[PDB]
Amino acid sequence: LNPGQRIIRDMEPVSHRTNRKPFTTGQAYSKIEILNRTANMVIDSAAECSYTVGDKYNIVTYANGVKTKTLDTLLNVRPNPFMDISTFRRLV
Amino acid sequence: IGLILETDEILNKKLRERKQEELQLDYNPSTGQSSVLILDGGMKAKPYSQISSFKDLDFKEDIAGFNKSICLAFGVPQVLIDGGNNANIRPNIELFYYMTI
Repeated sequence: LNPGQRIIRDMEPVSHRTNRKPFTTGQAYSKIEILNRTANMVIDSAAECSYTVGDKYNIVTYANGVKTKTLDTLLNVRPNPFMDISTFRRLV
Repeated sequence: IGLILETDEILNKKLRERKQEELQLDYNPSTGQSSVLILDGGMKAKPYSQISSFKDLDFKEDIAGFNKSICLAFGVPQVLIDGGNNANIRPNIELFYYMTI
């Protein structure tokens, strides 16, 4: 596999957060105009890109055997029975 | 204030007020003709200066900043608030429509 892994594992055995100051960040976004506008421009612009599904590589993977029409419908149309596509994308 | 005159004597208040109104109406070019002034008996003219002036209220850029902030929060280009040249105006409508709405 990778002999070094047992050592790399000990350099950072568990993730840690980086968004310190979460409260003041939510205040800023809720109160400071230029942050609100630029963030909304980025989110609202990225959310409206369509996804195209191409050919299938032969390699095995986790999400095995899903028919293309289903994956297309999930990505482009309906992620799950309860939430739209746009809200899902903007959340992500 | 237009002028300041000063004495160490004490002056009859009613006549002093009359004299102020005479000087005020006479010296202004709109009302009156006279312009030289001769002071006697020791009335002194006191030089003075405008101790605080309207010139230091140069608000103009700060309020402009606030207008930009408001205009930016909705996301409408300033060319739509002004009107510019053709090359400015015709693409800016498409900018406003496609990005914001």
